[PDB]
Amino acid sequence: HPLFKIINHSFIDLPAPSNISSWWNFGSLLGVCLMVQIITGLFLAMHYTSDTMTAFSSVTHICRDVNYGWLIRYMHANGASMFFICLFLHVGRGLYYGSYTFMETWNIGVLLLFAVMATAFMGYVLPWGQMSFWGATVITNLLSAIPYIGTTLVEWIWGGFSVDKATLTRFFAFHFILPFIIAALAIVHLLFLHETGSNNPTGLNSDADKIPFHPYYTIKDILGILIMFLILMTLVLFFPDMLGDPDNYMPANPLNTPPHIKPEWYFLFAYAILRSIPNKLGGVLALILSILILALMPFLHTSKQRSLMFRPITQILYWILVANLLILTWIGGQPVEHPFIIIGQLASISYFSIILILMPISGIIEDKMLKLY
Amino acid sequence: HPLFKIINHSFIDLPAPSNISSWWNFGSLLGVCLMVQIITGLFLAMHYTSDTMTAFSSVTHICRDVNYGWLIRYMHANGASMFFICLFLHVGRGLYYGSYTFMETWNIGVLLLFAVMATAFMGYVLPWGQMSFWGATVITNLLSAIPYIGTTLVEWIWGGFSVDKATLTRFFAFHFILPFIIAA
Amino acid sequence: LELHPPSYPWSHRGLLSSLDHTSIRRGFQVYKQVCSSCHSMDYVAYRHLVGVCYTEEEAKALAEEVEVQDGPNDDGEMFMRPGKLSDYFPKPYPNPEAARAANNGALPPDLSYIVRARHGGEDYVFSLLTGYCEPPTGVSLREGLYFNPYFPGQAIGMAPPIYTEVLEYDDGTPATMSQVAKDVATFLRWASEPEHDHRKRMGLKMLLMMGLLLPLTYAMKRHKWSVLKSRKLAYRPP
Amino acid sequence: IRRGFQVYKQVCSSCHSMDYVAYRHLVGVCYTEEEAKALAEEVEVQDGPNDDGE
Amino acid sequence: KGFSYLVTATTTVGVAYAAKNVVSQFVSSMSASADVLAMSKIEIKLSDIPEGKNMAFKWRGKPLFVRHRTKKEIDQEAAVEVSQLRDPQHDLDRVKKPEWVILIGVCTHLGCVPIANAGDFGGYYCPCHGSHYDASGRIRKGPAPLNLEVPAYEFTSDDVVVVG
Amino acid sequence: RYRELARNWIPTAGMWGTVGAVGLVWATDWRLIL
Amino acid sequence: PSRLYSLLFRRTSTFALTIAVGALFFERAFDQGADAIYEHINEGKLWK
Amino acid sequence: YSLLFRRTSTFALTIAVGALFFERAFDQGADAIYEHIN
Amino acid sequence: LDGFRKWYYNAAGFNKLGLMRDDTLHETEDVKEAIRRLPEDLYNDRMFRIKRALDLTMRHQILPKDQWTKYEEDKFYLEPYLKEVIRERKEREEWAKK
Amino acid sequence: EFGNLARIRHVISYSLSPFEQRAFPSYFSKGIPNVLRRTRERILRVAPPFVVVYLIYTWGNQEFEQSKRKNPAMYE
Amino acid sequence: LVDPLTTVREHCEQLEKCVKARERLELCDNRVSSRSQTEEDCTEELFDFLHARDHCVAHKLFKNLK
Ligand code: HEC
Ligand code: HEM
Ligand code: HEM
Ligand code: HEM
Repeated sequence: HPLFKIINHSFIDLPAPSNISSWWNFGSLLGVCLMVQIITGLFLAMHYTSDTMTAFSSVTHICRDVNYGWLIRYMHANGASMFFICLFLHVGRGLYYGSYTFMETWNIGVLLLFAVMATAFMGYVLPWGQMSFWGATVITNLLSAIPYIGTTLVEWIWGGFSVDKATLTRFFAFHFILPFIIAALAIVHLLFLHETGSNNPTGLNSDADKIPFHPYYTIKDILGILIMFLILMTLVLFFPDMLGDPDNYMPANPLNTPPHIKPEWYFLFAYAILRSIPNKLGGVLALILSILILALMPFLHTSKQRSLMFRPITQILYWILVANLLILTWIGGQPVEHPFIIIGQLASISYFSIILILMPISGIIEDKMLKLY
Repeated sequence: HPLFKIINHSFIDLPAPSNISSWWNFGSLLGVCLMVQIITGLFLAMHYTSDTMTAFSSVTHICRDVNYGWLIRYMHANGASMFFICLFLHVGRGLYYGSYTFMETWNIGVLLLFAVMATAFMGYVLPWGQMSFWGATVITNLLSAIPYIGTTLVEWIWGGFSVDKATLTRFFAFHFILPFIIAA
Repeated sequence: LELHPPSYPWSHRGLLSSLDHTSIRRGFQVYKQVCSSCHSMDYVAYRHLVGVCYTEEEAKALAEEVEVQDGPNDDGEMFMRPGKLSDYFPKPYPNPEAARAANNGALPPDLSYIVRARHGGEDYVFSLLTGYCEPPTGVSLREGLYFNPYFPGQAIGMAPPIYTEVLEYDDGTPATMSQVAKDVATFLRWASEPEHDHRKRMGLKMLLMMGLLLPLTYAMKRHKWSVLKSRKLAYRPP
Repeated sequence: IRRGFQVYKQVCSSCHSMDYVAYRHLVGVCYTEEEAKALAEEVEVQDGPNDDGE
Repeated sequence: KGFSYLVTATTTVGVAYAAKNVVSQFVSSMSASADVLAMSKIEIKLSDIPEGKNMAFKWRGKPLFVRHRTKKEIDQEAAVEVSQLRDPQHDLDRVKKPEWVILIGVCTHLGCVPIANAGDFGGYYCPCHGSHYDASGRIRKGPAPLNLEVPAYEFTSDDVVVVG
Repeated sequence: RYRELARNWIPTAGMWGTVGAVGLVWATDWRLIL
Repeated sequence: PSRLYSLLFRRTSTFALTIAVGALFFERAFDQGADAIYEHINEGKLWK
Repeated sequence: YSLLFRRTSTFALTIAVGALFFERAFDQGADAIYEHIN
Repeated sequence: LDGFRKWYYNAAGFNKLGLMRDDTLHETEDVKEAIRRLPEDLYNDRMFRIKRALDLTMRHQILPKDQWTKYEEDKFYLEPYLKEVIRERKEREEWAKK
Repeated sequence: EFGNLARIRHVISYSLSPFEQRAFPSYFSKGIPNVLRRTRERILRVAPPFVVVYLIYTWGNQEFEQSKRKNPAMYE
Repeated sequence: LVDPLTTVREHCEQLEKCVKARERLELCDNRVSSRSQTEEDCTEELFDFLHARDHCVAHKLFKNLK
């Protein structure tokens, strides 16, 4: 059977490495999260109305009178947060174990990451709260950076002089349509990978030890799905407002602006970098590079060993990178004042210097220690 | 190259019969029409509001105030009509030339035909005119025919006692989401 | 720079601690008799109460208590009907400007989601309503202002609305300023999340189901994976 | 079209409603910018955002 | 051979024209629609703002800030000299009448509402990133790139300022 | 040997850029640029 | 017990049948039990 | 053929340039025809 | 420097899982070539070593200490061959530039 | 696919049926020692960056507070 | 009608830690008042005292209240 040929081969008998840890669960979790988001998003779309006239209320109605509608809305919000948690851990697995040498898979990945960030940004604009409106204006105006092409482009997205209904409705359309493009790009992501097979934490050729996927990494993915569902629900049913922001529960006032404005947690590392660079344009570029530096990552691998299991100096540099990523996430939250700014400036300098300079030099030193260089 | 191999395998080096007439064009036309519909539908979705107070007003705003919005709206409507013309001629080609012996292809086809008819029905409900509302009630009522669970099903779909805003909004969501399932 | 309201041991705070639902009853009475003159609980309708702290017929009573005029009339441009169960709570100062006019140009924010919209709302609310202390030296609030250490800027247009024994609780629980601030904070909380109780029940069922299902799925995984985890490899070059 | 707009303006406007047509749409079709501006200034509208005026 | 190639070049040319027209339509569609465009309408009453008060009008969506200035703001604003002024603009060239200061109302630092009379220089302040604007709306401290834009206000009279 | 290879394409490469550029200005309908 | 395996698990369909029946009853018990537990947990703070 | 039909690169240039002018020309002629009809 | 080396060795850990330096070289085009040229024995041995490592990782376990590789014992089986692959590779490259 | 993945020789591989082996043999018996064995081998590479993140975070907070602290000489 | 809060604030102030704080603030108050040309206010000083008092009240107010 043509389909079953595709199925069994791809989902049941896919020779997989026998020794991949729980981190390799995370990408499958991302796919599940995508489906969960789509399903919850569809059940938000049967009652939401893009009109700036009824948006806030539409959402209120969603969390007040729509049957179990509060459940689906907070599942959607905390599932976006769970999506970004699993995305960050997936990218960290790819950075740590040398999986970026699968270059086409890595590039389709960073395209997926850009698409997911754009989808989450427009989705956060969608409830039309105080925080959504000022957040949209703010980094939309970020686009106003480009000197000749930027200004017009901004109002083009804004569809007018300033974000207003024109934006909300087109942001609803784009936020609806992009997760299906994300699903298609994820299918391309899976294809570009099966051509090469998954990597293992030792970083070695695992062709001598491969097992089926149906009984070994399926029940493992089911267990990971169950644990991820435990964390999501316990972040919806018990702590539903933990990851959100209180000022989004006020209606969008163009005349007032929330005093303390901040992007959601996931977009902060970038926020910090942007704020750090004095020049507006510089910030925008660095911000982009922040995400793009990853794509650049497969050309910076100067070691003869694929994984970091046997590479302790680059392990130390990797955990310092995770450390100042957490620092940049914290700084974004902090307001503009001493000494948060300096940390932000250093943390950004250290982030770019560790990824660009320190890891290939450390890999050269590690190759010299094993009498290889 | 594993992405270019499938594209080559399905569109460039695919061995096709040399003597197929113009009728074999029609299915490719359907695919083009699908895209066209999706593209026009996306540019209707940036200004349409699925609220019963504002749906007709949003459609008139598309036709009167959006730059070339009348063009995209009437392209969407007449592209749905062109989709059904090409669909009927595709099915007639399949019936005439004995192409139904490809049984799996034929069954996936009739599933696609059911999905396209449901998509066009809910899309015609979407502008919330006089004809859309009475048409919706009529076919939704069709379901009530079901011997035992009919009433419930109708009310479910309507989302209430009678088609009203509850329907319009869920019909907008379903009409948005089904052409991607049609593409798959 | 703002005073950060402390943590109060709110009853509903407990993981499985539902809202009192007895207190709320009192709190609303507080909103109806005091807070409804300036603030608008736009997203809470009389019907909402049924099932929480007022029974169907009982709610009907309250609904009728107020009057609601709808414009659509055969010839008239309105018809006044005592509120029905469906009617939403009556907002005063129809236009915000009305409110500004009389509130020193300060819009009483809808207290529908105030607790959710204010950082540490439940606490803030309690603190603000009870934080009306003496202004310090050097402070010069503008005309029509009052001093509350918590409110952003410490200059809230709202005058202190809860004077001890401001209103009498029908239940008879002494109407001390605090007892009133705690009740209205519980109520506003309920308002901002009418499903608080239902959810926590779902969370309890979720914890019980995950405590049942996680070791069993772990046992199935460790069954299927035992085979390999016991595999013994041996190299036997000829 | 200009003559037919006059007809509505005078005879059929008092009872029928041309809601989806605004003074802006006429510019470049039947009237100039100043003629349509004078035509629009011929019919008062309600805004009601006054401090108290509603 | 040339002829056949010529034929397609011609065909391609026509297609380019075809593709060009269509895309423009879609972009323009997404681009400002007539309604959006038809919003430049604006009028304000001067008497509305007492000296030293920031008034909002949200003209063109951007919350319009039609502000008035106090004696200090009206007079000291010029004392900024030029080097002292972060930007190269002139305080009064920003206002036909010093007391009445009219500005868009969006700090240039990625956009936000300026907080009038709050800040380090006072006169305006961008809570989002700490940009302090003087009463003239000129960025004096912080990361905001340029002074608050001043709209095309028409001082029709001393009691009613109608930008348009 | 590589130099020769580069030389051969330098002009053609410019031609290609020019081709796109001509259409670019046209497509961009930029009056400012060409 | 072998009986269980011999009667309920041996036949795959029975394996499902038992699961099905179990599911039909589990809800009742779990719901009621959790409900009461919850009720007891919040014994006094409720609508009643 | 010896200028725009010998190598793909040459062909591309003429296409871009010609399309650049055909656009305006087409509209211009259409103006006449459209006005002619009306 | 031996101290450093031996120390780094234990730190890397590839020894713990019964794997010599060479066993842990990413399979780039060149490395792959050298691998093929390997006399069959080393190849088969290499394979068991690698397969064994994989199994251990599976259980997140390491070999008994005694079985651990020794900085001194560690032999570089592929090094002699790999150099050739690189040498040949470079020669072809320079000739290309010719 | 399977069969053409790799070439090994003379590597015998013994195994047991799932139902013939206990589910979590010596689970806590050796699991604890192993988990502890593991934590030792990785704690010095992992923990000190997060330790200095904690110090920088606290420092920033306290420093910020002091920064907000009023200069005694202020307005006097 | 004694508002439990009233009583609690009494006990809480009676807490020595809190007592010391109030003193500091009063110094500020008089200092501020005594200082002629100044703008420094005891708000920050007031703020600090409150945090403590409130925390203490937090520990004993809810229960007192019914
Ligand atoms: C008779 C008048 C009046 C009464 C009674 C009143 N308020 Fe208000 N309230 C106002 C006005 C006016 C404002 C606007 C003040 C401002 O925005 O600065 C306001 C604003 C508020 C705010 C906004 C604070 C913020 O964070 O911006 C809260 C919270 C609030 N009131 C709570 C209450 C609570 C809780 C009660 C009773 C349990 C209450 N009010 C009773 C007049 C009143
Ligand atoms: C096609 C599938 C999807 C649909 C139909 C959909 C639909 C919606 C709708 C209607 C809203 C408005 C509800 C509200 O915010 O109050 C919304 C909000 C949101 N969506 Fe989606 N969505 C989809 C996929 C996604 C995905 C994949 C993400 C994550 C990247 C995402 C993230 C969000 C976020 C963060 C919000 C705002 C939550 C909040 O209110 O704070 N959605 N979505
Ligand atoms: C939400 C978007 C994404 C989804 C759904 C996704 C999904 C997957 C899936 C299912 C796999 C199969 C192997 C596994 O899951 O462990 C995988 C592998 C991989 N992904 Fe992603 N991915 C996403 C984004 C990314 C991004 C942004 C990157 C780059 C940082 C990336 C890099 C990789 C790499 C390198 C692999 C191969 C790892 C291996 O199998 O050894 N992916 N992805
Ligand atoms: C995902 C792709 C699609 C989107 C986003 C979409 C979106 C919309 C929207 C917003 C409307 C209401 C405004 C209007 O067009 O008049 C609409 C109407 C309609 N759509 Fe779709 N649509 C899509 C695909 C389709 C397809 C594939 C068909 C054909 C089967 C179809 C048939 C219609 C029809 C007949 C109408 C009513 C046209 C009218 O108002 O006269 N659409 N569509």
